[PDB]
Amino acid sequence: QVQLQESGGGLVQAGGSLRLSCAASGRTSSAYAMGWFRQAPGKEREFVAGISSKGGSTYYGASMKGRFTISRDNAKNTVYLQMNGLAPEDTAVYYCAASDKYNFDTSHAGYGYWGQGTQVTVSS
Amino acid sequence: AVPEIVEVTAVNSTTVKVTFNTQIADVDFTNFAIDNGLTVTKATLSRDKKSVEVVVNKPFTRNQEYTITATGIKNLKGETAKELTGKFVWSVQDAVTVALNNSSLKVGEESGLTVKDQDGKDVVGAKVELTSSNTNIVVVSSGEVSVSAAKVTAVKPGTADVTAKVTLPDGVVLTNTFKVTVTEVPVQVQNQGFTLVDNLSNAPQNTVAFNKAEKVTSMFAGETKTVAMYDTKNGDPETKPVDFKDATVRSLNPIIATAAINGSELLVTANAGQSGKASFEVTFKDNTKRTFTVDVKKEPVLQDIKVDATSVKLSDEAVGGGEVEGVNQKTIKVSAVDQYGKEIKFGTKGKVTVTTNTEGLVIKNVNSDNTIDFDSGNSATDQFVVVATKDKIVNGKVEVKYFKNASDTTPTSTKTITVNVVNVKADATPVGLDIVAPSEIDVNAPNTASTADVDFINFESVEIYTLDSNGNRLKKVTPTATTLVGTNDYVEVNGNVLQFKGNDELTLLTSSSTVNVDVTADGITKRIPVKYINSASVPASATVATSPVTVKLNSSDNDLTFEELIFGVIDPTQLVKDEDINEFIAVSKAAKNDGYLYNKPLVTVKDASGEVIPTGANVYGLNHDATNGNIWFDEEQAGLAKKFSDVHFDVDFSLANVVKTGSGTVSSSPSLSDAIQLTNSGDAVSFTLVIKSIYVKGADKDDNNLLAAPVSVNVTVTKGS
Ligand SMILES: [Ca+2]
Ligand SMILES: [Ca+2]
Ligand SMILES: [Ca+2]
Ligand SMILES: [Ca+2]
Repeated sequence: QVQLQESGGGLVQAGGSLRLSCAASGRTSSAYAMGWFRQAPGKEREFVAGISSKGGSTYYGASMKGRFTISRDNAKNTVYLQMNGLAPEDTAVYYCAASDKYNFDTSHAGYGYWGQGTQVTVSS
Repeated sequence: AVPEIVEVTAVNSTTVKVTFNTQIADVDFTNFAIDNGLTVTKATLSRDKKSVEVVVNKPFTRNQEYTITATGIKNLKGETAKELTGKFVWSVQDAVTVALNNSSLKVGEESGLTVKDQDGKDVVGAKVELTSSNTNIVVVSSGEVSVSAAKVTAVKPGTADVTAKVTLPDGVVLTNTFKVTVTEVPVQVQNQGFTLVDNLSNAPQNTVAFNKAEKVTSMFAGETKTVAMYDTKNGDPETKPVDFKDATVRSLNPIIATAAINGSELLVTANAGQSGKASFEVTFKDNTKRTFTVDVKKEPVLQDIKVDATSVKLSDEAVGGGEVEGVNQKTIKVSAVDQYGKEIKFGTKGKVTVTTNTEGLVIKNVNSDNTIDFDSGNSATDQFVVVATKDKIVNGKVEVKYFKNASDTTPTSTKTITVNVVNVKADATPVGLDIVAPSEIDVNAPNTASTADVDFINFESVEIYTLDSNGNRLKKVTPTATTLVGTNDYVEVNGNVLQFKGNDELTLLTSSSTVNVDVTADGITKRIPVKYINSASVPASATVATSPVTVKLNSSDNDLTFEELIFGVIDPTQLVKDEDINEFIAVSKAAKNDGYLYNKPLVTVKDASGEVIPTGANVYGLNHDATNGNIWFDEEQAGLAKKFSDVHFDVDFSLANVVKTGSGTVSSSPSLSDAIQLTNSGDAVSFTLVIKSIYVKGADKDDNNLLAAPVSVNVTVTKGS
């Protein structure tokens, strides 16, 4: 059992930079691999990036690394999605997810816990 | 106050202590007599003038009642009493047992002691003094404590003796020593989806095996290792390690370690004399990227020594003379260790000296300059002996000093060993034993990684020592007899060996208890307690789902056995198969019905600790051609040095409320292997199962029943159109 809370959503202009954060609460919650998903309007939900429980390992969806960077602060038990060089196709609900296991899984079914999403909207 | 006989105790097979009301006048053999053909050889008043040790010509028969007669006993300083009569038997009739509850601990765990009388109840007001041979490893309550308050605490991995000296309310002292083993709680490695391996051939077969095993994400400077990495897809474990064909790797801390892709294999190389976290980035054909981090460790280098004892208690001499291990000397092991605490050949760089300032202690097996050379540096271990000097009763200490460089004037570290020499008499009467037996036998010992647990005890192999009335050691002896007290369903004694009977205790034992064993050595019998356990995870209890079951057969199929109904029909369309080993390893996450074609299984089985044992479609390694779920372990039982009798269940059940529709049929009284038969669509059979026993196949339906109470289940079986 774990709980996840996202922050740092909002409006940004094309070419700009935003950071999302997700804090994990629980009992052996430190021990949870975590990841980020997104659903753009008109599109199916898709995997962005994921991280191991102590930040030794990360993985990314096709072509996502660069535009996106995942990292973690172990003391704060929070995970961060850094978005650089944004464009209108990044307008989306970004969701935080967490998992019992870490095995480079890029599908919903590899993750058993979800936060509720934050909206990121990118102008021109 | 006129001489009367208060106590008469057979202290060994040729010696009896007679205790009186008052102090008495000096006495010899002429003062005592004994019936049943025995004659008195000698009679010696104690310094307490309160008792007399009387030795008889010939050993007492076990369980024979004798009568001592005392003539002419004078009191304090005046008057002589009439004839005194005292009966006694030589057997361990009302023995008190002293037991360490748990002698294999993990770091942090603790164990109590248990002291019980002949009726198996705790001895009220019993006290105990514990002492540890090695407090780096095991630590104990200080001083003298109540038995129920007493604690042995695990501190570091390894080994220790724990002497327990117990004082009963009536003043009797029982002394025994326990063998304690502390094992490590292994450190939780961050899971990074890989493990480092010599070659890919010895890697885990799939993602499920990988998550089950220990992972290695460390390596030493100077090595190369192959990366075994494991993915899941849509939640489903993959069936082989990741393939790095056409991938490219970037080394992010190339000063520390480097990575290269050679066909399918990714190989990390750690540079000489480097250390720290080195990371890598992998890019695949498909434009996915991942990183991961390997810990590089300095090469192992001699760092310190370790000694296998912190305190030693010695007798000043041995009865019969000589230098006897365990009585008047003690061998001490010294090990050389690296920076990670592992054994490492000793160099010639440094030196170790062994010294004492204490007059009366003698150090042997040491060079003339007090050093010990470790087979001239080739060995990781060495040894020395400490010996008491006869009738020099001093307590002091021995110092074991490590010098980084042989030429250093100050040591780098010092380990201390306290040594206490107690006085014993050259002709002391032996009155008890110290039998240093392991506390516990486990039927699963051969399958546990630990090499310290045993499934039997051979009492000809255990150190046994005779003790004087002070509880100090006199002599090393070997056993004359060993016998079980009572009977027991799981263990027995054959000759001098306590062991499991052999009637499938590995699969069937789900309880634990303690047995007592009478051991005779040197004309003294001592009762010693031994616990038996079974740490195997085997079925201990089972539960049957109660809600009605409806099965709808496909129009293609006719038959369902009772084994299929109860335990389930395997559906491979819902399971993940490792083609390399031709076995199932998981239920797909997309599975519509937990891996089962018709209804889900009715039975849930647990082990003695209350944990659910995976059954049926959840059995890792289930064969590709399995058709039903009546299974609780891998058919070939991979991994076990000692196997279970049977990895299936049997069931005792009855059939009620049979109603047949059309051509549907079923036997009035089926076995597990009989079938419901439906020929045409619209054929049906309905009925109620009354399950009465569930048990491991081949065991006994009553004695090994896993089900607490019978249960009824309504079932309907129809065929689709
Ligand atoms: Ca495989
Ligand atoms: Ca002496
Ligand atoms: Ca073992
Ligand atoms: Ca198998």
